[PDB]
Amino acid sequence: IYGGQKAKPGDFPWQVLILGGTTAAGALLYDNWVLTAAHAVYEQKHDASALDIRMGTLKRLSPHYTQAWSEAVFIHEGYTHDAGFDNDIALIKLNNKVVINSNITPICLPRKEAESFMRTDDIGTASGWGLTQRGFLARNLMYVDIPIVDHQKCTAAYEKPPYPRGSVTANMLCAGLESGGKDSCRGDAGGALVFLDSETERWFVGGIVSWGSMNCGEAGQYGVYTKVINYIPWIENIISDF
Amino acid sequence: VVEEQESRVHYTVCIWRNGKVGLSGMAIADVTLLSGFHALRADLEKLTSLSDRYVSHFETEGPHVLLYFDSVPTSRECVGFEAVQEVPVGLVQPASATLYDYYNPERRCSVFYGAPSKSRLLATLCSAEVCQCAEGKCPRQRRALERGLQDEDGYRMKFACYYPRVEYGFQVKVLREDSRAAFRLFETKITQVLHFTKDVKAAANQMRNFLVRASCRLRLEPGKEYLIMGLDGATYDLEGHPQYLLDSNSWIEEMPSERLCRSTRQRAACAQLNDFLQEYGTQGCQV
Amino acid sequence: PPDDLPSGRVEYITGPGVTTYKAVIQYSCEETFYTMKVNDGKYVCEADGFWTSSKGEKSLPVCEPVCGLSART
Amino acid sequence: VNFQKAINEKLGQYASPTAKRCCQDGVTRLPMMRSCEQRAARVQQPDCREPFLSCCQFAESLRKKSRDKGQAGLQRALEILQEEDLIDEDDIPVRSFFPENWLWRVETVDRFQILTLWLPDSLTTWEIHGLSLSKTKGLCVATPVQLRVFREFHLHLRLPMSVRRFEQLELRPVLYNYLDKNLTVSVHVSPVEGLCLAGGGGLAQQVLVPAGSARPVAFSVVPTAAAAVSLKVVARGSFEFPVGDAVSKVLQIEKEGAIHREELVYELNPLDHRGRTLEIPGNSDPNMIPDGDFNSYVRVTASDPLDTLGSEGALSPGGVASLLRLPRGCGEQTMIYLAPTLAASRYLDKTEQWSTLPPETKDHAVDLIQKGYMRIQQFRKADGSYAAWLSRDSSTWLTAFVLKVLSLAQEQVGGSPEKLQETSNWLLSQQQADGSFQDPCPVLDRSMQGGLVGNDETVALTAFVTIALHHGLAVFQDEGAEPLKQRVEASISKANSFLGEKASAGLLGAHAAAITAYALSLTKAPVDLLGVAHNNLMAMAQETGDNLYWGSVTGSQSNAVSPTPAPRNPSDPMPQAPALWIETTAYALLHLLLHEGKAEMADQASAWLTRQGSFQGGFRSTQDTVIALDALSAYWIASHTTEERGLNVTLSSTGRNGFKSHALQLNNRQIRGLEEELQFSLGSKINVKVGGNSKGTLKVLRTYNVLDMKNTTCQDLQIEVTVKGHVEYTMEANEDYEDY
Ligand SMILES: *[C@@H]1O[C@H](CO)[C@@H](O[C@@H]2O[C@H](CO)[C@@H](O[C@@H]3O[C@H](CO)[C@@H](O)[C@H](O)[C@@H]3O)[C@H](O)[C@H]2NC(C)=O)[C@H](O)[C@H]1NC(C)=O
Ligand SMILES: *[C@@H]1O[C@H](CO)[C@@H](O[C@@H]2O[C@H](CO)[C@@H](O[C@@H]3O[C@H](CO)[C@@H](O)[C@H](O)[C@@H]3O)[C@H](O)[C@H]2NC(C)=O)[C@H](O)[C@H]1NC(C)=O
Repeated sequence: IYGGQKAKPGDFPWQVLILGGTTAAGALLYDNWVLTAAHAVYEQKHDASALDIRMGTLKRLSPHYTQAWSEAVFIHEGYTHDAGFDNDIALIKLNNKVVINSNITPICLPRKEAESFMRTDDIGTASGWGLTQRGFLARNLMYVDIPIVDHQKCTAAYEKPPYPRGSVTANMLCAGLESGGKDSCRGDAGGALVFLDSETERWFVGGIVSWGSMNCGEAGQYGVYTKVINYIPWIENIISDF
Repeated sequence: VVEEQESRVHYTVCIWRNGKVGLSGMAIADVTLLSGFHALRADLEKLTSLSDRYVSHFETEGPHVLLYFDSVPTSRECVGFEAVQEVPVGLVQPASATLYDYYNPERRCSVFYGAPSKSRLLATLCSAEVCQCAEGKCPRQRRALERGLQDEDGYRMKFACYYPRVEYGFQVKVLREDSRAAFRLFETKITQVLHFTKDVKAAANQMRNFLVRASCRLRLEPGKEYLIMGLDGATYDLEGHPQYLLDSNSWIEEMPSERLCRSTRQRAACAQLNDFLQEYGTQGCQV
Repeated sequence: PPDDLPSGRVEYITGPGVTTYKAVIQYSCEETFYTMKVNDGKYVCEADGFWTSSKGEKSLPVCEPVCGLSART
Repeated sequence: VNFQKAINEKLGQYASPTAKRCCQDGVTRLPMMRSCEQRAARVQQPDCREPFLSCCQFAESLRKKSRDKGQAGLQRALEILQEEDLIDEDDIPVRSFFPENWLWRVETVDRFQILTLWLPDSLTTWEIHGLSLSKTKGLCVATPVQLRVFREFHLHLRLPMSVRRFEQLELRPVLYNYLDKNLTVSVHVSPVEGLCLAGGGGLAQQVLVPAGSARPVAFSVVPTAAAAVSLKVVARGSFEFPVGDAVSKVLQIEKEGAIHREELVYELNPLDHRGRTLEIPGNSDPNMIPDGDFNSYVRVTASDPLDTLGSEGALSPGGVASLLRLPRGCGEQTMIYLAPTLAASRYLDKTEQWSTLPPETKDHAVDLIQKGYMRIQQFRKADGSYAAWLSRDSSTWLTAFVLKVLSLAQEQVGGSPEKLQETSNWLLSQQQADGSFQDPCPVLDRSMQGGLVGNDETVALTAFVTIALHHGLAVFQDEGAEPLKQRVEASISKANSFLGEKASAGLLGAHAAAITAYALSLTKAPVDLLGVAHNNLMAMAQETGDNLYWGSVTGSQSNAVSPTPAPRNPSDPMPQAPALWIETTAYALLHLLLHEGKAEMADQASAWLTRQGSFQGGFRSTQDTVIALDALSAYWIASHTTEERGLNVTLSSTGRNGFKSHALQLNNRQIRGLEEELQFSLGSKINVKVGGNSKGTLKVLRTYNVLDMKNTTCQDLQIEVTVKGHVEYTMEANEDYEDY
């Protein structure tokens, strides 16, 4: 997380750290599934237990953590690992059920009526261990509170100058300040863009950290997140059948 | 080769000498690598070719890494190198490493080392049907008074006297579990003796050692009392008593508690167990 | 004895450790972090020797994780 | 890119190639994470340390500042990658391995001839050359003809070198398709016992292999056997395509524990009634792993000289180097191909016993000596000295050992007497004013536990050089008789004066006194020094039973009893002495043969050496082996007789395969080795009944796997091995922790 502050115990009990060929993050679903980005996990996708999955801790360098082992990795078939992040979503199945406790609770899947909380300019939260404002990976968990950006306003800010055409798509949502300074960065991919359901006082993930400007937090550039609600039947079909 | 996602680890070998006896002299560090791994040749040359003299020579013939040290220091001196697994091997067993004075091989030191904790190398890689084949040599795991799908009436007597025909039958209480190289050791105390062959003067309050391979999924928790019967092994412990290996020809079953045995469902089954123990413990297999 | 519940506890309503006919036990998943499904966990010892729920089922309840629950103010 | 420019810019600050090399070593990242200043303190030249430290500090600072920044892209994930390495300005590595030259031959061709040949596999096309030699028409060079070998479809199987049983193994045969068409292949592993395999072996798996591509196939297997299994992967193309290939390889599967070796030797003496019947208790080690079905191997011999130096001993095709069973990478170890082979030839030459062995042994002997000469000459320095390792400092001790051995071997290997004359001249330049020789980096130290190390080392080194210089006198002819031979003889006399006063002054160690006695006996020292050195050595002798040896005092356990070599019993095994004792008594035995000849002290000493040898060949290590075999060969020449002495021995044991009993006829004429050793059960005791008119030797080897090490294994030396995963180690390498 770029330009944020350090989280305290219990703030993000669904945060998952994933280590393999890439440094990435994830969000726990139920007690045996991890929600993350497809581009971050496609590396070593056919090796089931290749990923080092660590959760329930606030420090990346910590020797004490809760270990989880992956039984299988599911990548969305719509994703194309050439260039672009269309349909950037992946589900990781954990071999053993996680011990839900004070520092480990899953994030809720978004309801179909939860878009009343994902409105433009409303505040959302992103969290993860990424490149900080000083230029190095975070030694402890960081987070930002950022507002959602209009889809038309986000599309206009991309495809130029260096970005390829069709980078923004209907499966995405955006967030970030107009002036920059609050954004995700390299290492936060798969992290959960969470929103507060004030009617139930519960948190749910609405976006998955995907891509953005190569220069993190640049003014006039916004972070792009994979929208979860489009894949709710796809998530339920994999969890129920596999 | 290409891709395949190879497994890589990093070694660290430290040597030092306590006391001034056997001072200096050329010593050889013999490291037996874990199964499937071979030491990376590139990093090994950095120990000898650089201006830093961390080793004088190295040989990589076989699964062994031979390191030539000119002298063994009093304070720790450590050498590290990468190792890469060519063919994936899971459930890896610990291996030995040995440091010895070349011209005085009586001064030596051998030690075991294992894979890093919470590493995927300790997890299995067997396919579903292969795992079922793998435990064909492993002891059967059952809770108290549990009936198998093929266990017809009189199954305990059939196991003891027909097949695999038990040679020793004990009733022990598990005291403590120790982890040895590729084996788990359970220190037990015998509470009742049913039959024995090689283990003469086996009695109550006598202590024995029961071992099982690390691959098998059986675990004997301390504080519980088990019925154990099988065939006597060939090894002995520190006091001279024989040791026992638990495999597919061994019958292990935790004995039911008083509260569970008088339950309506298990009362009939608990009677079969005690009737068998009195029958076999008194008259043996002379049916 | 009642079958232990994953991520849950069992409470004797009738009396300490009484498991005989018509005795009542109350299952409970670990509070806050878990919630119970299928049934509400009230079980009574039936005449056939099986613990039966209020609905008449002989199998255990299931505890389900409660998602969300952040410590932010 | 930016890292390469900055490092090369730092290298540009040093113009000298010495400074550049010291700087280039600094920027190279050590495998283990040692601190830069801590690492820089090791280099031995301060003029090299100053640029090494500056470049190492700049490289680490630059590498950590640039760390975590690389791999730019629109993605928000971060690839884990190791730290950038300097791309060397040294020469690039051109390929150096090529398939061996098959069809390298010469054939008698009359007018014309056709050769049926089987083509080795490869992807590179090769050309065949030819030379015709005719007595009447002369030489002719044939024009090259091309032969292109190619593969339509290739199966490649890899398996580990060593696998413990019950380890989960996923073997990955790779299907290589060179055809321009997509190919569907049916692959399967043939069923074989001892392997838990999918479908019990022979489970077909359909794999599509694209054109010009490779596809690994995953099979799961776990070995349950304890020996070795040959597994065969079969691949066959479906449809009407005849493509297909099969690979069969042997997978070595080992037992769970770690190998433990127990070697005990027993004296066979039927002359006394106490040795006619003896019992071997077997093994009952508490650390031995269960199962396994281990065996105990027994070697009974009454023909000790021929078994040690014959076709089954020092003159084996692989020589004693394969019997000693230690790595021989060092330079001194090269003489294990030379000094034992030379001693074996000396025994057979002086006893005229070559006719008994097969005649190919002489070819084995000259091959071993030429192999040692060819290897040891790689360590020769420009000035005639020898170094322990290549590009290492010269060792005075090793230079002496080479001269002592290569002086005898140069005639049969085609050596140069001029080079050995150059070698001895360098040794003479190392003699100090006192007459002692000095080594700036000796290979052996040995003299430990016992104090006064400088006195023992200088005397033992001086005596070792003089023994080497005396053997070097055999090289000289008429050319060096006046200029060089007079210098060497004067140098030996000057050093003998140093050894003479140190022997007369006394207080020398047992090892230093033994080599001094042989030095003053090989060289014809004056009778006063020759006698006092013998009397000084005999005062340190230890005698028990019919054995005579020289040992060392390992302090005292507070107030302890004095008679240390008191216990002895022919029914008990002979304790294996340390290497220092073997080398000391070997020099004393060599001194005894020259001073007194074949005597009762020579018999008692040599009988101890004969009963101190290891199971399958040598002694404790290389240095003690070459000197003990040199001493025993000299004794066996002196004590050789034509009598048919032998013994009768009967061994029996109740093993797991029933009661087995063997009755053996042993005598001096036999050659008994590996093929004659007996097999008994590891746990079962063995009963031996001996009878005859001569003494013998019985050795037992018990090797088994243990699940734990002894509690007294690591009293002095210590070794600790740890291993970490790559992701855990790399993040720990780039770690900035306990700070901010
Ligand atoms: C022989 O094997 C090759 C490699 O597996 C097969 O190539 C694959 O062919 C399919 C069909 O043409 C390609 O899918 C198509 O890709 C284009 C873009 O190139 C897209 O516009 C289409 O909608 C469709 O998705 C596929 O990409 C290609 N594989 C790769 C790696 O590019 C080939 O088809 C095989 N031959 C036969 C006769 O099936
Ligand atoms: C080791 O044992 C063998 C026999 O197991 C000994 O060979 C035996 O030697 C004796 C004396 O030389 C031979 O005695 C002869 O026996 C015949 C038959 O009774 C008799 O007619 C002769 O007058 C003479 O007494 C005996 O034949 C011979 N055994 C065999 C099978 O040839 C051998 O001497 C023993 N060696 C040692 C070193 O103890």
